[PDB]
This record gives sequence, structure tokens and C-alpha cells, in this order.
Amino acid sequence: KTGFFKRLKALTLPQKQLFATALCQRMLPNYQLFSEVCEFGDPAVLSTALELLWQSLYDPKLKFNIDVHLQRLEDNTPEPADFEAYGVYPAMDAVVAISTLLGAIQGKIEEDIVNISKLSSSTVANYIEAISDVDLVDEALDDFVFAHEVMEEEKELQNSLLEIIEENPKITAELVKGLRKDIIETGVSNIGISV
Amino acid sequence: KTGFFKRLKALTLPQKQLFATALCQRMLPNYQLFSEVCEFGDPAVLSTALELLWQSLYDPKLKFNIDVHLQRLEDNTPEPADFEAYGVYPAMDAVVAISTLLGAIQGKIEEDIVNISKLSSSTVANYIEAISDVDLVDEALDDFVFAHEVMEEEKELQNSLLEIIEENPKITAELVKGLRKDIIETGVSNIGISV
Repeated sequence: KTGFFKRLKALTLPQKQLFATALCQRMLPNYQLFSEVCEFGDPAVLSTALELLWQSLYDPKLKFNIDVHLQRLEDNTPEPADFEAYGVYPAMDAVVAISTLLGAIQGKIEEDIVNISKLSSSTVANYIEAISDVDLVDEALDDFVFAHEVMEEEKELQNSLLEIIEENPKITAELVKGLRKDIIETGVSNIGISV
Repeated sequence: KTGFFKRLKALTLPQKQLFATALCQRMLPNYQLFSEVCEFGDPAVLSTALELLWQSLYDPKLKFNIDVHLQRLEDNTPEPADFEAYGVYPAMDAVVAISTLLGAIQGKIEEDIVNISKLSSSTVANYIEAISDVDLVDEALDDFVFAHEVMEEEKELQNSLLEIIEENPKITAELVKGLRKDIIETGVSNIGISV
């Protein structure tokens, strides 16, 4: 088979944008949980941005002020210096993903859209590695990380998402709706958070 | 409905023993992973003990030297002072569960068998709480812990296991075999470890 990233890069811009939107939606619970527990920020800023990202995929007539959302997103991005709780990290990653995707859409920067894949997977590795405190490196570390079900799920979800998008030469309203509904109805983040 | 622990306590000794054996089997990957990564101990000591616990449920004619296994188990129980890696904790819990169950069988101590439930669930809470570093207590902490899919899975697996045992007035060979096969074929621990 061709490699995951060669396949991701072979997507059209709209296919990439769908993939990355779906991944960003999946991270939301992380921000929600952090915000509630650490009494920081406003999750509605992220959900509003998400709804506009979904609509951008349905509705070619859609226009909105990206910069104002980027600014609100940044205002709601926490500083790790300010929190002892680990949740600051996935929360930051969630808002920063949305910001990166909106910024990439604005600049038609396909690389950044593709890299939302790595952001999602790194959040999961960092979670696993946060606790572990092992001395492993390189392939041995990789195997150790993948022995954890949450990482295997990350891999499986990103692959399954890629497969459904790639079997469709163009994105369709039904495809966008169905992926959004699936992600939102599961309501479990890339690191297993549900609010 | 009646409470989980009232229902667990209402089990017969053999029903309890089955429940606890199944939970101990499920923890094995934790010991295996730690042992391999931290180059400590011998997982075959735990799997040998497990196979004898399974056989004890099939075969009323079965006898063996419990104390010698208890001693081998203790020889293979790591000291947290000796390891920086977090895995020492679930590994310890895995071997200590098996030791507690064998000890309870030897003394017909139903309480200790029932408490294998708490050992299993605490391993999962400690894993979640290890990373989190939150200030929450009491019910708020409980809700925070249950927002993590691994804990919800722990609850669901322990309930489902209890339900299948409790709907059978006595344990049967088919029941014991089927639970063992299910747990071993999944090969995912209470904290999501697969080797």
C-alpha cells in the first residue's frame, strides 16, 4: 500500500479541508473539559469557529471574517505557564488546530491542513508520554506508544477517515454531514475525553 | 436497581472467584509491558498462576501448592522505589491482585475476592489522576475521572462481567471458558495496554 502521508497529500484541497475539519471537531471535548475544570476561556468561540468550518464545506456562497475569529481564538488560547493541570496542553492543541486550519484556508496553505494530522496524533503521544516517564527512543518508543489503545484508536480513526474521503473524488454534502454527525454523536476526543 | 457492590457481595464464592479471576487476567498486559520495558521480573510466573486459577474454576479435583506460587509472585513484585517509569504501579497492582486472589482462595476470604473489583478500578483512576494534576475532590473528581473513556470502559466491563455471572445460579465450564477466551482474545488491559 501507499503511505498514509503520501495519500493525505494526494487529496484535493477540499478533501484535505474536510479531513482536518473532522479532526478538529473531535478535539473539542478536550477544550471543554479543561475550560470547565480550570475555569478558563469560552468553548463557544471554538464551536462557533467549527460550525463555520463545517458550513464552508457545504456552502460555496459562505463568507465570514476569518481574522476576527482568529483573534478570538487566540484570546481563548491558554498559556501553559498559568496552569498546573495537564489539560492545558490538549486544550491549547485544540484551539491551535482550529486556528491553524482557519489560517490555512485563508492562505490556501495545503501543508498546514495536512499537518493537522500530526497535531492530532502528537496530542495523543504526549498524553501517553506525560505519564510514562520511560527512557525509550526512536522505534522502541514508537512501539511503546502504540501498545496503548488510545494511540491505536487514533491511527484507526485517521485511517478510516482518510479512506472514506479518498474513495470520493469530490466532497459531497452527504459526506460532510455524515462525518460531522458521526464525530459529534460519538463525542469522544482523541485522548478519550467526553463532556 | 440494586448497587454494584451489593450485587457483587451477593454472589456465591465460586461466582466471586470467577469475577475476580477474569479481572486479574485482564491486568496481565500491564505486567508484561512493564517487565519488558523496565527489564524486570518474569511474566510467566503470573500467567502460570492465572492458568491454575482458571483450572480451579473448571476442575474440582485440582490441587496445587499455593504458598509456593505466592512466594514466586512476591519475588516478582517490583518496588516503586526502584523505578522511575510509571508502569511499576500497574505492574505491581497486577501481581498483587493475583496474590490477593490466591490468598483469598486459600483462606476462603470472600471480602478480599470482592475487593479485587476496587483494585482494578483504582489502577484506572490512578492512571488518569497521575497525569491530570487537578485540584478536584470528592464528587467533582469522580465526574472528572469518569469523563475519561478508559474509566467508563472499566465500569462497563465490570458491570457486564457481573451481569453474565449473576444470571447463572452456578458457574459452568462453558461460562468459565467463554469468559477466559473473551478476555484473552481482546488482550487489552484495564488501562488500555496490549502487548
